[PDB]
Amino acid sequence: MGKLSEQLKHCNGILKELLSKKHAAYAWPFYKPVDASALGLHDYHDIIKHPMDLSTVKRKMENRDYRDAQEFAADVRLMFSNCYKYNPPDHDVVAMARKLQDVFEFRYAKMPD
Ligand SMILES: CNC(=O)c1cc(C(=O)N[C@H]2[C@@H]3COC[C@@H]32)cc2c1O[C@H](CF)[C@H]2c1ccccc1
Repeated sequence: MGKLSEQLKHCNGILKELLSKKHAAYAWPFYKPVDASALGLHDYHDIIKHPMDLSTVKRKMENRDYRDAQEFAADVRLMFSNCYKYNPPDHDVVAMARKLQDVFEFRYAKMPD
């Protein structure tokens, strides 16, 4: 029950919230890796070097891959950054990213010290 454990429990709580029915209307594009081929996005992997999605964050959390809150937050923000890099700012998925990042940032800010 040390500080790192406690901070990663807060991260795990946020992760569960981002995956919850409450946010499903705007979270769903981030549930699984972007299927570039299926979506016809044949330039996706040329523009996005480091893909990230919530299923990958969940696997890394379950595998105890994250050693601290900062490492977890870096993956969640990489996921949003990839969305803002690849997509025109007027696309629905960017509006959805902004809304889910608002949920993330406000709760991440309530990290226990
Ligand atoms: C992280 N997800 C994505 O970046 C993403 C990109 C595109 C896309 O087609 N992006 C291309 C825009 C126009 O050309 C470059 C960018 C489409 C969708 C995406 O997530 C959903 C699939 F999970 C799918 C979606 C469908 C309808 C509404 C919202 C989201």
